[PDB]
Order: sequence, then C-alpha cells, then structure tokens
Amino acid sequence: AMSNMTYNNVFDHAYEMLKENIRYDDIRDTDDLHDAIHMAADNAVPHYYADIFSVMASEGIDLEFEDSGLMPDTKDVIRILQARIYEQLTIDLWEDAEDLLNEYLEEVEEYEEDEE
Amino acid sequence: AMSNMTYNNVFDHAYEMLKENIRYDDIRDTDDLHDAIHMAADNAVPHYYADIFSVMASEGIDLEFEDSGLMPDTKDVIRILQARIYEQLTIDLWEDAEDLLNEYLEEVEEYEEDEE
Amino acid sequence: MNTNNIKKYAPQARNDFRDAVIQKLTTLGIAADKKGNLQIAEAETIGETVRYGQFDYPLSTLPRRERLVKRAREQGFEVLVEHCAYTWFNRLCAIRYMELHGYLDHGFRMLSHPETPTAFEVLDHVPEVAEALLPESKAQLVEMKLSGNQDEALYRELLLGQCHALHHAMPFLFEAVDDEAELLLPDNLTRTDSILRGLVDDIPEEDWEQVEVIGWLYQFYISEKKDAVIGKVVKSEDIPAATQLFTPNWIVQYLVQNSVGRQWLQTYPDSPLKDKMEYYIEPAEQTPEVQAQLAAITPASIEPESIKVLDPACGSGHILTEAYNVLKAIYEERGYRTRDIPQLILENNIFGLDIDDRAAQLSGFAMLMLARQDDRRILGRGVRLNIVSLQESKLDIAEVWTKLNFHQHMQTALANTDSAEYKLLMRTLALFTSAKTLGSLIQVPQEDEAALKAFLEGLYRLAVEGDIQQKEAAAELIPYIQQAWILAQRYDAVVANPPYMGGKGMNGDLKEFAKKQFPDSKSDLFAMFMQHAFSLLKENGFNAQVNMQSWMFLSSYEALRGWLLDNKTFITMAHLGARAFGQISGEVVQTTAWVIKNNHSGFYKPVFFRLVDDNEEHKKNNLLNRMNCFKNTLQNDFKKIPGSPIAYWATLAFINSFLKLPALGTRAVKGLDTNGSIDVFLRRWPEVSINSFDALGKGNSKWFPIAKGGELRKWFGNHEYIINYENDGIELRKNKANLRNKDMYFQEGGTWTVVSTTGFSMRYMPKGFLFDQGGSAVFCENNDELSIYNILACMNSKYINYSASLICPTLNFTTGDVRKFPVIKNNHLEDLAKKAIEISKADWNQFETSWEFSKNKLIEHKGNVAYSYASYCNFQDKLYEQLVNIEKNINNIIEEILGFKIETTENSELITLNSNKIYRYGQSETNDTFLNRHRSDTISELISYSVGCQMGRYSLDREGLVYAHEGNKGFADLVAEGAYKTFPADSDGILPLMDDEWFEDDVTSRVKEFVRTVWGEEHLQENLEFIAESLCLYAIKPKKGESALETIRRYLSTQFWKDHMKMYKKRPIYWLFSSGKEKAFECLVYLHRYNDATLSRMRTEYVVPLLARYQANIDRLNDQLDEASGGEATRLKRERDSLIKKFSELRSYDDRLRHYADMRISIDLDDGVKVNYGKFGDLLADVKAITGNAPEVI
Repeated sequence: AMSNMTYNNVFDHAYEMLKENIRYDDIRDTDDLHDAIHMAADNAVPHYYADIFSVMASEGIDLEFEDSGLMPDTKDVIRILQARIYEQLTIDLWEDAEDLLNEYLEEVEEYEEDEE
Repeated sequence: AMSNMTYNNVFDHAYEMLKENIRYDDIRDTDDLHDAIHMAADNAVPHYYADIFSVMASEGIDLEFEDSGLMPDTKDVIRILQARIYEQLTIDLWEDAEDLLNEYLEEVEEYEEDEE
Repeated sequence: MNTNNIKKYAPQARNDFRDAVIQKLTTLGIAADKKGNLQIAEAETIGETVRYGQFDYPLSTLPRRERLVKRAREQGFEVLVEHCAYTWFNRLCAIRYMELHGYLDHGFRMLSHPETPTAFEVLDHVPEVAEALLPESKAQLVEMKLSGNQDEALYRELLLGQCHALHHAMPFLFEAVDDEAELLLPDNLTRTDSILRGLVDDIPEEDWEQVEVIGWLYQFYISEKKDAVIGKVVKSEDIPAATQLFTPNWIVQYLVQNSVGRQWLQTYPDSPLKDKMEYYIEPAEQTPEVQAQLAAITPASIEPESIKVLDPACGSGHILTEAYNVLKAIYEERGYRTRDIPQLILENNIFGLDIDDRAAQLSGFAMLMLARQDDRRILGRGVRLNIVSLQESKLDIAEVWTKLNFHQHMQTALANTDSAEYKLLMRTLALFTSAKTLGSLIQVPQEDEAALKAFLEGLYRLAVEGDIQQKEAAAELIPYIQQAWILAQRYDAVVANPPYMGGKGMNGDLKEFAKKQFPDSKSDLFAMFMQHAFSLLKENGFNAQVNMQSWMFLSSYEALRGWLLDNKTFITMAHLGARAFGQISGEVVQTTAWVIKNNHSGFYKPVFFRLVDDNEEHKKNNLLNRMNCFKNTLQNDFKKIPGSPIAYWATLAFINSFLKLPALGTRAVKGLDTNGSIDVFLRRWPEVSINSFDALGKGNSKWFPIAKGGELRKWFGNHEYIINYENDGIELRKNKANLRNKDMYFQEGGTWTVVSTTGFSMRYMPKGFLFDQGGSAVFCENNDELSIYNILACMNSKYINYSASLICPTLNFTTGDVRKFPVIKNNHLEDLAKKAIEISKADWNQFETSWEFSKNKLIEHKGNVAYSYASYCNFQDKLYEQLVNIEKNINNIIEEILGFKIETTENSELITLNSNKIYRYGQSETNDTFLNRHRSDTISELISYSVGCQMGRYSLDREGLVYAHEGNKGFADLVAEGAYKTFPADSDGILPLMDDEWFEDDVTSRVKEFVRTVWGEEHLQENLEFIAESLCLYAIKPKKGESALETIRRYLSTQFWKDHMKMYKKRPIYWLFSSGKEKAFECLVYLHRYNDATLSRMRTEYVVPLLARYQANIDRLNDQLDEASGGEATRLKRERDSLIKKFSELRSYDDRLRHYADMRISIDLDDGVKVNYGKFGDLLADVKAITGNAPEVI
C-alpha cells in the first residue's frame, strides 16, 4: 500500500520520546514517570488511516485486546486500532523504562556532569 | 503484501452466491429473499488476518459503522472488521436485490421459460 | 556444539547443588534463620556416637562438624553454602573431563558406563579400580559388592579415593583426606539417581571435548546472580560476581601476540616465529632519529625465563593460555627438550592473580590439563602453579610464629624483628587488611618481595618436613607470603581484561579508596586496573588491555590521557564499536583494545585499526587485512587538538587549521534550573491570556518567553514555551530555584540545544526572551571585535559541525565544549547571516503556531483556490532556493578562508526549513505522494483558519488575533467598533457540529459562506469541489457518491477534532462536548471565551430544542409509511430506530448537563488546560488522553 512501517519504528520513536522526557522532567524514583510513559505512548500512534492499517498488519502487536478499559466507546474502528497500538506501546515502553531511568541514574549520580 | 484482494472481489462473490440462492430456493418475494441476501452477505468473509486488513485498506467501503447494534462485543479487532464488512455487503445486496428477483420470475414465468 | 545446552544447565546445576548443600547442612544440625542468623544443634554424647536429637552423628566426626560450624560462624551460612556448592560443581566437572579423555590411570569411566546407560564402568571393574586408587581393603570392597546389597556406597568411596588421589596430584581443585565436604557430601550423589547422573546424561560427550566449553560453563554457572546483583550498589561479597566476564579468542590472541612479537622483533627479527602466529602488525618507520633511539634502547637478546607474564585479572585464563602457546613456540625456537618445554613454562612466566578463589582453581586446572595434553607425564610430577587468589589476611602472626617454632631452628625472645622478618610479616598483614573488596590494587615494593621469596623458601622447607603443628602454621601463612611476593614483583608484560563496573556499583569503601589513592580517573575501575598495571610494569614493558571507548574520547580523563601520552607511548590501537567486540553481549557497551609501551620515547607514529563498522565474525578477517592504518598521524599531532581525543580521521591540515584561530570561551553561558516545579512554572504559550503576555508588556504580570531547545533548527524557530517570572521570579525564589547568570536575562543573542540527537546548531535568540537551562545561550561582549551575526555564521558552517563531531563524539554538548570551538571574522558573513535569519523568521511566522502570525497565504490572493495553491508552492520553492544559495555561499567563503577542504554528511546538504518537503516529512517515500499530503495539509490548515475566524479569535479584515481576553469580557465593544464587520462572530460562542444545516450557525454553512465571500460568486462551485477533492485525497478516506458539502461536513465531524488536537500538542483551545456513540450532541467552545453561565445557556438553547425536534421527527416517521412493505419501509424503520437511540442518548446528556449546570463552575487560564479539562467532568470529550487519567461520573 501507500504506507509501509512496522510497530518497531513506532516503538523506536516512543522510546526516543521516553528518553527525552526522563531527561527533561528530572525523575529520580520509579513512580514519577507514569505521566512520562503515558505521553510517550500517546505521541507515537500514527494518525493516517493507511499508516494505522499497515502497523496493524505488521508483527510485534497482537490482535486481541488486553484490557477493556482501553477500549473507546465509539462507532469508529480506526479509533479502536489506535487504542490497541497505544496499549502495546505503553506496555513495552514501561518494560524498558526501568533500564532507561537506571541509565539516567548515572547522570543524576554526580552534581556537575555524569562523566565529570 | 500477503493479501491483495479488495472489497469488490467480495462483492462479486456475494453477488454470485445471491444469484445461486435466488436460483435454488425459488424466491418470489422481497421478504422471502431477505434471508437469501442475509446469508449471501454472511458467507462472503475474508476469514484471514492479512485478507481482512487488505479488504479494509481498499476503497469502496465505509470506515464507520451505520448501526450500533451490529457491534460485536468482543476483545478482537478482526471480529469488528468482519462485522463492518458484513454490514456493508448486506446494504449493497439489499440495494441490488430486486433485479435478481425480477430475472428469476421472468425465466420462471408461466411454465419454466414462458411456456404454459 | 551447543553452548546453549550448558548455558541452560549451569544455573540449574547451581540451584540443585545449593539445595543439596542446604539439605545436608540441615541434616547435620546446622540451620539458618529467615533473618540470616545461624542456628547450631548440639549433639549429646549418648554413647559411642552422638546425636542432635534426631540424627545420630558419628562422634569421631563430630569435631569436624564443629570446625564446619566455626567456619560458618566466621563467614555466614549463605556464603559457606555457595562455596560448598561451587566447589562440588567444579570437582564433578573436573572428574567428568578426566574420565572422558581417559587420562585416569585406571582407564575407566566413573560418572557413567560407556555402553550401558544409568550404570558406572567402575562397577564392572571394582577389583581393578579398587586396587588402583584404594589398595587397602580391596577384598572387602569385592566381597561387599558380591554381598548383593546396595553398592552405591562403594561407588561413593571410590569417588572419594579418586578425589584424594587428584588432590595429591593438584591440591587447588581437590580436597585432602578427612575434609569437611566429605561429611557434607550429598546423599543424592550416594543414590541411584544423582546430580552426577543428570550432568553425565544431559551434556553431550562430543561437546565436552573442548576446554573452551569448560570455560563457557564456568561463566554460565554465575548468570542468575548477575541478574539479581545488577540495578543496585554491588555488595563487597557480590563484587567477585561483577568481575565475571568472557573474551573472544581472536582479540586475546591479537593482544598477547602483538606484545610478545614486538618484544621478539626488538630482540632479533630473523627468527621465523613472526610467520607462525596470525595477529601481528609490522611497525613502520618515520625518521632515522627515533629508529636510532629505539635501536639504542632495545636489548640484544633475552632468555625464555627472563620474559615473564602477569595476569592481574586471571578469570578463566584464556589470556594465560595464549601466552602459554606463544611461550611454547619461543621455547621450541630455543630447541630445548620437547617434554621439558611445558615444564619450564609451568615453572615460570605464568603468575596470574584472581579475585575469586574458584576462578583461580579453574584456571590452574586448565593450565594443568593443557600441560597434560602436551605431555602425559606432567601429572605425576605435580609441579605447583603460581595462579593463586588474593585471600583476606586477618590473623595474629605472633601465634603462628610461635607455632612455627621458626624462632629457634634458623634464629620467646623474638629477634627476627631486627631482621625485619616480623616487620615484613605485619607490613604484609596490614597491607591485605580488608583487601577482598579492594582487589589487586595494593602496591608493594620489590625489596619486600625479595625478602618474601627468601621467607617463602623457608616456609617451603618447613612445610616439607618438621613439626605437624609447625606444618599447619606454615600452611596457614604461605598463601599470604606468596600473594605478597606475586603482587610486589615487577613483570615484563601485563596483559589482562579489566573488570567492567557500573556507575556506583562499587562499595562505599571502594569509593573512598579510589578518592584517596588515585586523584585521576577515579570515576571508573578499568582505568584503575590499567594504572596499577603500569605500576607493576617494568621499564620498556607492554601493557595490553581491552577497556571501554569512553575514556578514549571524553571531557573527563583529559588529565589522564594527557599524562599517559606525555610519559608513555602506545604502539597499537584497535577501536571496536558496539558489535565488533564479543566481551559483552549487546550494543550497550562499546570497547577498545590497546597496547601501550612503557617508555615515553617522545613522539612515535602508531598504527590504528577501525572495527566499529562490522561484528566480530567479520572483524576477524577484516583485521587480518585492514584498511585503516592511519600511519600519517603522530603523537605530537594527537596532543595538538582541544581536549586531546584520539582521532582516527585526523588531518594534519585540519589540526593546523584549528590552531592560531580564535575560540570563544566566555560569551556563552548556562541557563537557570528549576527545583522541580517545572510542571507548574513552565507552560505552553497559547494557554495563558495572550492579552496579558504578548500585549500589555508594561505590567509584566503574565509569563515570558522561554527557550529549552528542541528539534535541530539552524536560524529561527523552536520557541513556543513560557515561564512565570513576575516580581523577578518571586515564585521561583520561594521555590528555592537555582538562578544562574541573572545579568543576561531578557537579552539579545544566540541559543543552541544543550543535548541534541542529530548535530550542533545555534539559532538567533531574540531580545527580551528569558533564558533557561537547556538550550544554553551565547552573549556577545560589549564593544567586542566579533558581532553575534558573524559568530552565528561561523558556527553554522559545516566545518564547525565536523569539528564539533570530532571534539565531542557524543551528540551531547556542554559549556566546556563551546569554550573550545574556533571562531573567525569576516565582513560578509554577517550579511548572509542576517539574510538567512530573515528568511527563517518569515518561514516560521508563516504558520499559526507562532504569535507573530501572518495571515493565510491562500486568501491573500484573488482568483482560483488552485491559483493560490500554486502561488504558495512557488513561494515555498523560492524560499528554499534562496536559503540553499546563501548556505552554499557561506560554506564556500569559510572554506576559502580555511584553505583546507572539509566534508560532512547531512550537515551542509541538509537544511532546516518547513518549506522543504523532505525535512518536514519522512523523506523515504519520495513518490510524489508527499506532494499530495502537502496539498491535503494545506487545505486542512485553510479549513482550520476558516473555522477559527468564524468563531471570534481571528477576523479576516484585521491582522492577527483580535480577541484574546478571558471570560468573554471585552467582545461586544469590538463588535460595535467594527472588528467583525466583514464577517460576524457567533455571539453565544457555541459552534454546533449538528446534522446537515439544521441549526442557524452550522459549521458547514458558515464555512461555505466564508469561501463564497473570499472568492466571489462565480468560482465558488469549482473552489468547493477542489477543496473537497483535496480533503478526500489524503486527510480522509475517499467516498463514493459524495457531494462537496457532504465531504466537508464529514471531515468536520470526524478527523477534524483529532487534527486540531495534534496541531496544538494535546493542549486544545477549541474544546469539544460530545454525547457518545450516537453523537446526538456535538459542540465546540472557545477556552478564552468561556463564562460560568455558558453551560446553562447552551443547555437551555441547544439541547431541549433539539430534543423536541427529535421527538417530532420520530413521531412523524412513526406515522409515515404506515403498513408499508417496500425496501424504503425497512430503511425508514431502521432510521427511526437509530434516531430513537439518538433521542435516548440526547435525553441522558441533557440530564447530566442540567445536573452540572447549576454548579456554575468557573476555571482560570493560569491553571492550565489539563487541570481545567479534568475539572469539567465527563461531559467533555476525550479527557483520558488530554489529562492522562480516567474520567469520573457523579
């Protein structure tokens, strides 16, 4: 079709946003980044119909829906597809977020620069 | 990639099944052919992940539901997409049902093909 | 082969062995608490034997159990358990390897039987193996075997005897007779089913033939512990686990071969050895002077015993094995006896120290077995090995000396104090105090090791014969003496792989140790090891190690790198990337392998090898035939560069360009840091009242523009955030926020992103903007010789980009970096710079996001909409061409001034401009589909501007936003004055997204009126068709049998709210109210035009009339088509059912809206759109994404 991307590219973009946000927001614990992971997952979902169908048809994401709460109550289908992509993104991104914040812990360890 | 069939192929298949049903069941009423068009629309389903995705990405089919009752309550995107495809096929077959009715009664008029 | 099999089995082996140790200790009466406390059971002496009350222990063995209890009390339950389990696993693997190769004297298979599964060959030949290992009571064993009862006890005794014989052969891996582990031996190993059975039937015998597999399973035996330890400060007891690594064969071969071959070629080159090994590089020549100097310093010849090898991090021992191979080659060159060569290599030039005891044991086992493969008679001789582990020494030397009776046999009246013997003893004892966590970082002089060798020979003689208690004392004392001698002696070559730490993984004691004893490179541990190896390296030695690549090029270690290049020279480089090295699995780590010559030798030209390009499997034969020699580079060339990084792509012309050139280090400064209230102190620009921030500048009561630094921008843009600074930032002062460089606040200059992901770029920073940390700024000095425009032009050059990439390989930048980049001066650079900044300013002000908003370019031109689109595209391409011409001119003039050609990638060929299609899009889909996407986006932006102008923020007759106040205050006066005389604005402030043209102010009707008014009455039909086609092209899916007005209405209903949300980055200002699935009620309200009474007003003026209309319509349709049976009858029945559902939904929404309306809540803009969106309730649309929280219902 006109669109050819997988879930991997969207995940890479979301991961980049997560790194950027853990840097700006200055989060040092493991509980003040829920907003960060939320926005990282939210600003990653594609918007064009063909793009969303292409990422839907690709590997890395599952057709079944894990949670009923994430399902929007609408007559639109592309909305549901975006919700599913959002759920998958937030799950994997929260899985990697612990290592990302651990990496940022090195930077926050020192008081002038990580490498000094 | 894995699937290239679009909506009109399914339309053609459903049209052929409706022709077979009006030929076999000997229907001479709109309400009598209501079940025929319902079953013709029901059968023509891609029944495959890539097939349903390609049919959805094709043109000639609305991306939004017209009836809220058609909502299948399940945590599977494929079920919802199949429901939308079935609804669209039902609408189109209803729009093009009376012509086959007329043809069957003309080839059946009097004794078979206009004999007695 | 399959390393995955042993990789899976080794942790399970660890688990089962730990379980066996725990169960056996519990059956011995030794127990552990949930707090870790040790519990001891006392065995009463009932009779000949003893019993703890449940288990009848042998009385004779009871003192051994008490010794084990004392060991546990001295160390701890868990540490003793893991020690025992690890030792038993090592012993079982050793015996398995021994029997598989048939090196055993009896020549049978102990762990299993070659022909019969679940059986032992020793059971077949019990008489023979018994007469072999346990000559006593062979007849007893035979008769007990034929007695007909269980023989697994006999198998256990045979295994014990074999272990005793092996200990007599090598003692490090096998224990002596009557040991504690003997009483702790698992009963499962005495059973038909045993751990030995599982490991002998699981691991393939064909896989067992390789000693590399043995090292692999040694490393795999500690995997889950590594999983648990990471993520927190590594405890001292867990430090040896963190020092567990594996290295690929080829890199180890390269290091050891390069060192020993450099020494060999220095001695004499005619030897044919250089043909023998594979990985070695021939040194080149530059000048006769350095060649004469090195010929003067090189020795004439050496002896095999003269050259010695040190291994500070022994680990498994691959490095030592490769050293063994090359040393064997050297000895063969000498021509000594074939079977004496391995013995000579074992006796000397091995050494090697380890942190863990059992790692040293396994290394010694590997050396002994390699010698056994070389010569089968070595095992009988039993030569002691120099591979030992640093053992903690916290014992009283006086008691041992009294036990040693040393005072009278060779010299109570202690007089060896005068002979410094007691002095060296307690010096060594103090040196090793709490050294287990320290590692091999203890320095000792050489006189000490000379005296320690003398005393070690004395202890050897004492342990050979004499008093039994003196023998025990000598055995207790010997490891400390030998480890002190090894750690104090100097060595010819030190090649090892340092341990890989984590940021703060080391213990606090280690932090203090590094802080006090090493003022340089104290932030890591690999540099610790390499510096200490240089301390242990003699004159003209070689130090070859595989460290990280961070300290090759980093702002820190600049003193370290400078000192090492000033006092040492490095012969060979090998810069591997994230995949070339196999030391760490994964791309997270990136390592480099180097070998450094001990002598400074002034300036010498090194050879360099690049490996980042590919992975190890390729990098082997890539290194065999390299293409990155870079011999032209010289030591003085490397030191002449800012920060002294080792540059692989260094040009002498480039470095000469860097010198004699000005480089600013004062004008650029750092911003201010907020103490954690950023969520409340920084906000988006259009959220606040524009009437108070952009206008009414005298009050300054509202916020001010701020800079943070986002996407790479070259000249202008990336400023859409504001910060509160009223009363000189009174709130920040009450927040205890760090404010640095307050004097440059609201000042003109330039700003560059502190930490970028693509490159270095600074853009013009306008006057009156507040300056914050991140996106740090530069400020030209007063009456400075350099204008800010010239500096911006110089920094925008691709030469500066390449220099920045070179000086700081990491994309992150800092103030120290900008203190270093060079700058020049010219009288035409500033003019090109100002042209470029004006162009970029126009491009950035072309859109609605910037507050210096310029009106939509389509409505500015009269005619056809396609005509306006063509004109807009013409403007875009004209802007792009002018920008690229200016950039090329700047690059050419700076290149002419420099005189040395420079090349960059995606720096000069790429420009940052929204007009440039490839920059704003993916650039990988250049199929002209992006042109169609551009068309659709332009039409959508036109529609958004039209709907905004309809609703009161924008007036087409005036310029810019005309209403920006809060609370719908100050809007009637504008109407009376004539602001909206050309196009009226909806008074109630509510835009209904209702059905087709039912309400008075439906959005579709208003937008049609707008497009008619702008472009006359004759072209409106074709313009509407063109807009509809553009919408159906890319923004929305194409539809069949759809009119233009239907198309625009469908776009407004769906995929317009989403686009508006995306445009403002989840901070909407046209808030949407919806009813649900039926979409019975849909309305849009302006945030800045929201009043507390608006809810009830719209509830009584937009809901109940719609409800009445719905009721009348359903009644009429119920009356219509009575007793009808056509297709239209079914269609109307379905439609009436649908609007029945819609009526029910509308009634529910009316109920909820009336319930919320009586409250008459009011919101404040300064709060933020997120909190207000949360406060409104469930009547609002899509709150979960905006506020990141589930909605609530009341």
